[PDB]
Amino acid sequence: EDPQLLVRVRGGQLRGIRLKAPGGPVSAFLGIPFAEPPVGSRRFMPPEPKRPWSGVLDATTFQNVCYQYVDTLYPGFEGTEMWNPNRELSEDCLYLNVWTPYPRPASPTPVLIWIYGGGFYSGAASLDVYDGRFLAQVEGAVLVSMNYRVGTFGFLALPGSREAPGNVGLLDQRLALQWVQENIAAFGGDPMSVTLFGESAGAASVGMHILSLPSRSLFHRAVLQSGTPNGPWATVSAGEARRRATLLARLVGCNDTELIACLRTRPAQDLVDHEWHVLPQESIFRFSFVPVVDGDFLSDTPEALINTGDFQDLQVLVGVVKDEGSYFLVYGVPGFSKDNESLISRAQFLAGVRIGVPQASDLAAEAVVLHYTDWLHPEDPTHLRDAMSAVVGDHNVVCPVAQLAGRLAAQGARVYAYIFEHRASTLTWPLWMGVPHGYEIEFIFGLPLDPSLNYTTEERIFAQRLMKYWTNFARTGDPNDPPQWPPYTTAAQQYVSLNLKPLEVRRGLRAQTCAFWNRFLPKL
Amino acid sequence: EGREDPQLLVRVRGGQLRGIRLKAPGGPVSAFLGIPFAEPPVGSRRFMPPEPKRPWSGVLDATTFQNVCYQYVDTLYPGFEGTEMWNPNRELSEDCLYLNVWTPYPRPASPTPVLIWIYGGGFYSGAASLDVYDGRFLAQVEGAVLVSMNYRVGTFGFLALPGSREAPGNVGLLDQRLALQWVQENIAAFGGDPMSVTLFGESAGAASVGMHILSLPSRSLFHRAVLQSGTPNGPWATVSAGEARRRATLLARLVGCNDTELIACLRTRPAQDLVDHEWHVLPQESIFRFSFVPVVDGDFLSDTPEALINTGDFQDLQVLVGVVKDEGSYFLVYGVPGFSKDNESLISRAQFLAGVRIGVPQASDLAAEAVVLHYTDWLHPEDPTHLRDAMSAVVGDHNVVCPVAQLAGRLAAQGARVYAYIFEHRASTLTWPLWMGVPHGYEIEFIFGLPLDPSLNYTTEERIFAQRLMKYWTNFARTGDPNDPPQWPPYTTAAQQYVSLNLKPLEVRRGLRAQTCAFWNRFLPKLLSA
Ligand SMILES: O/N=C/c1cccc[n+]1CCCCCCC[n+]1ccccc1/C=N/O
Ligand SMILES: O/N=C/c1cccc[n+]1CCCCCCC[n+]1ccccc1/C=N/O
Ligand SMILES: *[C@@H]1O[C@H](CO)[C@@H](O)[C@H](O)[C@H]1NC(C)=O
Repeated sequence: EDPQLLVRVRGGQLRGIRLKAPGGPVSAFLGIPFAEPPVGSRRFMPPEPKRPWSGVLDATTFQNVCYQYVDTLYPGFEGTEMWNPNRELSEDCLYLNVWTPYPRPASPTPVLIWIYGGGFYSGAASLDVYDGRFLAQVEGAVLVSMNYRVGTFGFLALPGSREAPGNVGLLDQRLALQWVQENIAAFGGDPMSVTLFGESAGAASVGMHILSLPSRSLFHRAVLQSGTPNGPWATVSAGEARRRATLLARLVGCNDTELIACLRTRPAQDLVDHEWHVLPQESIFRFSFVPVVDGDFLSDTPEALINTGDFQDLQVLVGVVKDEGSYFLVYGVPGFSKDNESLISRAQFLAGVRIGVPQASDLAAEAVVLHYTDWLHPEDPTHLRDAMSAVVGDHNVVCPVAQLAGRLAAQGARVYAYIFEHRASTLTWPLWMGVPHGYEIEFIFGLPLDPSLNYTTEERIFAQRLMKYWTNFARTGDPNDPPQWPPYTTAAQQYVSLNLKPLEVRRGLRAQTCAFWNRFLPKL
Repeated sequence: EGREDPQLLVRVRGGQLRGIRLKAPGGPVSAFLGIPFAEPPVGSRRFMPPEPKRPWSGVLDATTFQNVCYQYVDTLYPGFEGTEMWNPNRELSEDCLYLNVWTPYPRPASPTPVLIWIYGGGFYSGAASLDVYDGRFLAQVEGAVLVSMNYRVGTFGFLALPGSREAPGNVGLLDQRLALQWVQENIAAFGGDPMSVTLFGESAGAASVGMHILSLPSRSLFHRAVLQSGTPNGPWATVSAGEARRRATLLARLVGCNDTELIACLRTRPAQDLVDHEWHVLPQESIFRFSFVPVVDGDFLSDTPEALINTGDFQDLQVLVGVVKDEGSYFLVYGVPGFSKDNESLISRAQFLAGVRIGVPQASDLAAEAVVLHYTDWLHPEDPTHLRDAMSAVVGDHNVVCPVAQLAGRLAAQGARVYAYIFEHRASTLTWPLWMGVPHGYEIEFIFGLPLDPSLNYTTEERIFAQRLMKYWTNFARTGDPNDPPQWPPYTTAAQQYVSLNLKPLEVRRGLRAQTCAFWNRFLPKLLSA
């Protein structure tokens, strides 16, 4: 009975498992319950704290993945399968994971808390690319990750109602942070130094924690990778959420209270079966159930809140990958597939824009088209394909990120910004997709330190650098090891390219183009 | 005759002429200056089509420039070469319909290609007798026959009550057309070949050339065309029949005046009175528009130029078009607040916004916003040097560069052989400040070869450069191809190739401000609609 693997938290005793990292052992505590299972009458409801338990709770294995749709687009294809659930689905899914140095830190160690993405309809803390062992071993970090409800279970709201308030998926994450304040010290972690990091929808989630006062006392620093609380996809108005919830209720055969009672009687797989039809669409740009501007968790729209916020004592690292848009396209944009080079026509490009910017009027659509057409090669299929990617990535990620960076910096935050440009040698998506979002994650978590995953030796050195930047940032609010990475500011607009070459400092994050999205389009 | 130089006596349809032997650097040329081609459009003929000149008796002396057409005289910088060189250099008069011919000396024995110059000046000014339009060098060095004509400007040339008989519009254009006819009938007397006539002009001159292309009765009078920094399409070169009616009616009121009675009252106004009011007809801080320009009358112009270049068949046409490096800079010193010849004209963002309202007076608030956002440098949105240069680009692109790109594109798509250039050499003798770069009009002295005159103090390289240009233009006049048999490829819609003209050899470039001209030529219009 290894004492390094026995920990007492407020709810009782836990036994973890000693795991192997390339450089030595780590202690892992997997599948720790942090809430009462959100089932039966608790579906759609805020999470309640986990009741205390007797004896020694087995925390040696990942718990169930929160009930969700599973992507079937390319059955057996690595590129897709790696994001799919790797444990059983279940509404009973509120568990977090902790990795620590073995033996557990002498003194309080900075804590990083990961929050996965997945568009608010999918994701899981148990995916291999979120494995915390490398950060724990090589950098001595205490790493935490939590499951949170997605889809209808997490974000279906009847705003103003008592039994389906909206944002419960974000309350899930908040309860895991609270759990960290209360228990992490028992693992050798410092509750006084907590850094949130997340990607895509996890990044937006981190954002929403920044913008929601009750979360602010639970972390000190934040990293948003390829996602933001602002922008087209991450939030929905109270009105529009009510509409979607009602449409979905109707789609499954169902006064708020009665409606919600009827939904609660539905088998999980029924809700998922109809999730997507609430917003008929050709691709995956919008999802029906995402966080709602409830005037509670989010007192106002993220736009309103970031423009007027005071961010004096906040440090933030944010960044994008080289090809934010490419991933989206293979999911229902005609002309695009993983299996050919996706050289598209002009006509296809125009229709692509109606899909990627679903909210756009005819005029707005044309402005986009005319901006992104290369007038020297108006009909070159290669240009059109790359442009389609750019439109979609700029509108959804790159410009929302540039705008967040700018507002935080203008309003007191210390901000660092990056563009990630290395394409994993092991990517199974085609070359034309470049560096799609999500494929920086495995480097940050240090997977290339595992020789059995067959990354190049430079890729290993690269991963070591990133783990340093991220953990330096968690330690100190500054990614530089104690050329330099300069703070992003509104004046100079400096960010850095992360790739195999040494840090390069650049200025202006798609500045002209983001002025188009952030200043002009709105007026239009 | 008897004792006079036998090479200077020539007969044209209207009578006998005595020209003058002039010295050019490489030897003598024959000049015939001030030949009347119309009845003086004075008195009851004001605002009317030109009538062909009635034959005279005796030997008309053709040894000096004739009157300059009545016009506003620029008084922005008294004494300043940079403004003065454009100012009238002969007496102002309504009696001003004369043309000029330069020919080799002795006159060529076989028929020689004819170049006809049409000056610019916003349709409110200009004269064929300015020094920078001196035909002597082209005649002496290239053996060309060069012809230039005065045409009516301002109200005299363009005041229109569309539909009236007494003031139908476009008579200034009709003056040019009459001179083209006079060349068809008479140029052979000078050794010129009426079967080889290339029109060339700059600014309003170019827009003029473009309108002769667009107007069928002019098309039989010439074979090839050069448009320097101007086009029949674009925001300044034409007005609608309704708008022209409105302006003439307003001008009539400003001076104290049924169309017949109105025009009769105008005809009693002293020329200087019309001139003193023409600019009030359209209140503006700066010279981007003029009140009296070619009108779309459904006659001379059967539709808008925009429509005609979209629907036109131009298979037979060879055309040379281009722009100078800084088309906008000139405009700014004429009343955009913040801008001056005497300082570096660093401006604020607010001055830039305000400049954009003035430079694009037709823009809604949204359109103006789009323009500002497009031309803003988002890395340094507040930098006064970039803002100054962006004000110049906005006004240059909207008024000349983009109308020219659109012109080259339409013509090329529709059968024409097009050659395109951007001229980037700033004369060493220029008296405008450096910040203005190469303002429009400052390629002209090189095309006309002034730097071969050693007394003008151009550098040796400028002299070699001017020869290059004279060769390009006259090869084009001769053969439809500026190349001498590095190459100047035609401009096409696939490749969009054009050349830089400067002291270095030809360099081929692709796309004439392509992104930005997509903004002005495709997007802005639609923003107009909403
Ligand atoms: O809840 N309904 C889900 C559903 C059902 C039937 C058809 C389509 N959907 C949407 C999403 C499909 C899977 C899309 C997931 C794409 N993806 C997977 C992994 C990593 C990234 C991404 C997309 N990045 O843009
Ligand atoms: O006919 N009305 C004339 C007038 C009267 C009172 C105030 C202003 N105006 C307009 C024009 C002033 C002179 C502008 C001439 C500028 N300019 C001269 C020579 C060569 C080029 C240019 C301008 N190029 O853009
Ligand atoms: C330059 O001259 C103009 C006209 O006098 C003036 O309005 C402007 O403020 C001056 N600009 C600079 C940069 O000195």
